[PDB]
Amino acid sequence: EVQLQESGPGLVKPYQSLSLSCTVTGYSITSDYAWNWIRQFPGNKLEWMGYITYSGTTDYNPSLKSRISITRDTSKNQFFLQLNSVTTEDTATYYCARYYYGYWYFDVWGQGTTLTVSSAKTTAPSVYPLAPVSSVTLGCLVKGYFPEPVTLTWNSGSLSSGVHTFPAVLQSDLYTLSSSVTVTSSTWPSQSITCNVAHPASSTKVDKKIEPR
Amino acid sequence: DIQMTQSPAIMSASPGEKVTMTCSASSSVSYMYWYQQKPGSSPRLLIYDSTNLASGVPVRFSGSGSGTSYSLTISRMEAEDAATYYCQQWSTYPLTFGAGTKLELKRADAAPTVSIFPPSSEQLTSGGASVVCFLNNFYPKDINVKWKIDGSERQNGVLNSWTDQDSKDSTYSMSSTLTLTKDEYERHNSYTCEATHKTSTSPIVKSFNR
Repeated sequence: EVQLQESGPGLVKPYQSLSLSCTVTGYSITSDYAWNWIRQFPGNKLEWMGYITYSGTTDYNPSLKSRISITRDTSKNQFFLQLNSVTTEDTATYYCARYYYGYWYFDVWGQGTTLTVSSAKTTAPSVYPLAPVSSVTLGCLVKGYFPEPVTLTWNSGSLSSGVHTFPAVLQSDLYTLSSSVTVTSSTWPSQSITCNVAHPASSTKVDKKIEPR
Repeated sequence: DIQMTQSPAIMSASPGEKVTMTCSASSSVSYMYWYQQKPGSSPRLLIYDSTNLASGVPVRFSGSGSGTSYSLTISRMEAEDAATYYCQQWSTYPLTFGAGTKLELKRADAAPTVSIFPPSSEQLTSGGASVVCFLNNFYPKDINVKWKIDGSERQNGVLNSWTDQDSKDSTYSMSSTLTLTKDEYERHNSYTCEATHKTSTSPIVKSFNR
């Protein structure tokens, strides 16, 4: 089956250019259809950016076709997006999609890739444990990191029930995120419960055990 | 270059109800398209050409409209219909989409399980102090939390975050973090987190003293 996966930088400085790729498997970009580039967020607003057809080029870009360029590498089977003189207004998550012919619709979409345009510097998170309250709900606090995202698992992903990871809130160029996990009173503190945090952008990974302090 | 407005932005419905969302176009469009986007999954085409149902789409969905007004209706709502729906057009175009309508599932009221956390010693050594309050598994996403330090309501320095509706039980959760300086924290004694929700006339109070 056809999958489609995006790639590119997570953070880009203002006025620089942005480059993203879309790799497709299970189908060749030369056979048929036009595999496009679309962007969404933050307020859910969407914008179709352009497409490149199976015959190459024949591409179109919305009227904002002045800083954009979509190209392809038929030997590696992937198309690319080049946006220039990027600004803060360009932070969003990008999706590459395939437009089915005849039936005017997009039938295959990628996983999406988020791009932040900011002069702010990457900052590693401080991970704090939160030892527990009422039938034992424990927590983890990840604060002061930039940019998004961080990955948080409880006990190497083994524990998934009762978990609630709350979305990151930006408080002056820095982010703060948290998570709670509810377990039975008999489980903890005898059975260890550690919080696993990973922040790729600053290459930070830390395991924080919730001790009954 | 038509702008598409989907109203209502969000709505809830219980299984068995008749649902109807709308898509307005700044100027006439010749037949709209509707996509359904289940949380945590690719969008799927639902309706093509204003009324034509795509294959694999349940008969309960219908589409209608003409000119600058288009609507999506679900005769009978099913749990599995909770998702975001987008309208799209291509007539007088560059093609454009709408910002979607989030159809959430209505369910029985549920009060939150509140938990409070003093700041970790590790954090204190750095000179900062955050008090966290978790309010978990409650229905009307609408809840008001209050932070009180020695009786006074602290309204600044708080960050609130809710999770999307829970896949397994149509419930919500939220966290409220009160960040302070170590020295303002130690200059006080009681830290309270108060929740006011539809389920209780009196608020839920969770506190701790240093």
